[PDB]
Amino acid sequence: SIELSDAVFGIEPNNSVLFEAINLQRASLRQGTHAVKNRSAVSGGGRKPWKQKGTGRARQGTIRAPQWRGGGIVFGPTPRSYAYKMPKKMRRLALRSALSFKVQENGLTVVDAFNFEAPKTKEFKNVLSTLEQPKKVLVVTENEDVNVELSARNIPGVQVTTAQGLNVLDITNADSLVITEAAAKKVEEVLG
Amino acid sequence: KLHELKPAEGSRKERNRVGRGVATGNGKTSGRGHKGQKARSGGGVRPGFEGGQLPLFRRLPKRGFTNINRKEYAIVNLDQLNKFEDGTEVTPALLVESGVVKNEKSGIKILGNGSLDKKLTVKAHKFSASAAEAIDAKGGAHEV
Amino acid sequence: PKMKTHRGAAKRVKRTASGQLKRSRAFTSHLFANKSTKQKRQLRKARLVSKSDMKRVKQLLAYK
RNA sequence: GUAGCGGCGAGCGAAACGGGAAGAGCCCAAACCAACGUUGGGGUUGUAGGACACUCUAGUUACAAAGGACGACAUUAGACGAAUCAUCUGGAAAGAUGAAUCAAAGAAGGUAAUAAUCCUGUAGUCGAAAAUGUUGUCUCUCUUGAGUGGAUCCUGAGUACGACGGAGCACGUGAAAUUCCGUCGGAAUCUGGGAGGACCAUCUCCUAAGGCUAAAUACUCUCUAGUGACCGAUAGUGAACCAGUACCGUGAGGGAAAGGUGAAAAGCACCCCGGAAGGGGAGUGAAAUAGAACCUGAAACCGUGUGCU
RNA sequence: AAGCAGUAAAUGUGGAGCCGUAGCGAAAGCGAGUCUGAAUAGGGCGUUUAGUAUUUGGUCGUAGACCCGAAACCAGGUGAU
RNA sequence: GACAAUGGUAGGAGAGCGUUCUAAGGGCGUUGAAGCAUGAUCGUAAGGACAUGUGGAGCGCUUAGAAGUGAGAAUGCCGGUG
Repeated sequence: SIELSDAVFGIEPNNSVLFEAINLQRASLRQGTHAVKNRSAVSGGGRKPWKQKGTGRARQGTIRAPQWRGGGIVFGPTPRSYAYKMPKKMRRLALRSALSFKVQENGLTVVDAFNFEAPKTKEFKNVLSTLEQPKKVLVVTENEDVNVELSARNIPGVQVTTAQGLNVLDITNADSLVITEAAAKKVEEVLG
Repeated sequence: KLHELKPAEGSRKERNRVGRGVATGNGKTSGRGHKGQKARSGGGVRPGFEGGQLPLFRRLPKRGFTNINRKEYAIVNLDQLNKFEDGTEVTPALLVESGVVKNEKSGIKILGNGSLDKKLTVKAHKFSASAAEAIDAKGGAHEV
Repeated sequence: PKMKTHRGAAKRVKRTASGQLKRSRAFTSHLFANKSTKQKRQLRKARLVSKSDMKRVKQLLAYK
């Protein structure tokens, strides 16, 4: 019926940038919030256990040294961040490649608008069964559809995103893609 | 697919860990040697020098000074002006927009390196002797 | 943090086009009656930092 | 990590411009006016303001003046809230084989084992005697709104500034401007005074020597609700056990080790050896070498019997 | 880049800023040529005139910087049972 | 196929084994998981399986990512036992 420009959904995927984007998104979801205690942080251990020489024993300075039991940890984990950035032109390629990979395997179908009047999970289950969709599916909307979002949010393997906020991880994770024509046009226009 | 991920070939390398047995090659001394200043934890000498004889940057004299009122000009060559079509006006307001001058420091200076082969009019702060005739050789005029 | 630059070295050399360093000459401060005429003429021409010394003080001048 | 400072060595190290968050400005001393130096009015500045003479009309209780009365949300207890039945193994079913249902509820915890439909819950909605916060619509308490002329007068004094000895400005007295302290000298009054990195002249900008002011900023002993490619009993707070406890020192002070029966105590009625501890039966339990010195139970080390020597 | 929006979410906006496209000279300054020099006469440095953003690995600098070990110094307190 | 090379301290370069956690996919388990003991098994090495006893509830496999990632010595620290 309708035809989309081949700049999107019609290009050879680039696996290097896709892998880099997937790694970037996975690393940006990670918070450290991990720490240990070094020699100075542990309580006590100011004096010297015994004199330097005079008895037959190893020379020691504190009771909180790493070789002791209960002393501080040297070179442990420290709180930090793992996020990093990538040039803007390379982010656009990482999304078009994912969409093209989705469309090559016949995993993109276009439907009309969702005129839901009440949030009903059973109705969404039936319409999914009619469309013959797999267990994992991603559906986009032109804006935030409150009625569509309230439903389909308790069925395992079903997630909803907007036209603007398309993710790289979500497209790769999903098994099938269902898009409305208005949202498809918005994606074709706004996205390069 | 999230369960078959392959990074680009030749783009990842495993790091090196020292002090992990003798079969690795960096087991006991961890690539340091035996019984020196450089074999201790805390470094060696300063990057310049430490102790010893006089450093090189101590046996040479200082030269010159710097000017507080120094002016620097952004240079545009004749060959870079071939982008604009013939018989058009060129202004410092247009060179910046067209992408020729990214940073106008104190003005625009036209240097005659290349060949014009055009019929355009250009105005700028300063002109070189070579760039003056080349603009007027094939026609046109320049204004300061 | 940011790496600091040897201020004393920045007052004695200048960077050339190909990344080399241009330096001045020594032994020209005083005591000019103990040197030949040919010596003093040839001590007024600038030189270049040798490759042996370059390997040692390359990190000192990194913002220059 | 630029300009600079620096036994110009080690090293120290800026600001203006530009892009953003946030963003309201006012009150006093003097000239003048009437009492007995006092209290009221007037007046606050650089495109120079005001007193004086001239025709001259938004309560801001976070500064700008200080005490109270008017209904809506939010905390400090809670209440409703959809959906499952069979067979096999087993001590026990939530597991497997089959057939159903709910979902704005497939977060989590507990149930004799691994549960969307067994329980406490979750999504959603409702509920407040009484106390405490925020807010907004009337009360209440103050309130003189505009420009031309400049005779004369007022606009912060032991102050600004200088010398001597110090300190601080990125700047080590150096050609050191800009600003603070101690000692000693010590100015001018809009044709006035200060600054533009010694200093002088010309231009430009500003108006010290009196006092208040929310927001963007920094931090967590605590109160509620959450998360982690953080630890899992030599680890994680020193402390998962009634730990700053035992214990050590005259004192300031130092500072530990110790978690686990089983689903349910159902914690062995009764018989035999003793003085007792302990053991052998019987019994409870799926299991008692799971018997409270109790989940598994490695090594060092200590004993008994055996094939070859 | 900071900031704004967004789930502490990875994505849009944000062009102050930075690097490169042209060097030489202490500087005024000149410019594919500049400095020295009376004089490209010679000589020095340039005319390669393709970089730039992110990231894996190697090394260096500032931070304790591969780990354990002093005789000592300074500051504030406790002691004449 | 034909030839040539392969002793090694300091040190430089490359390919690999194993442990803990995470994402995705796919599996095992009261008809018995991890752990523990034995065996006459497999690969060029670090190492990997299978069977039998004990054990009573969790654990591997593939591709990627991260690191508190490997122990015989320091008159090392703590506990047990000669």
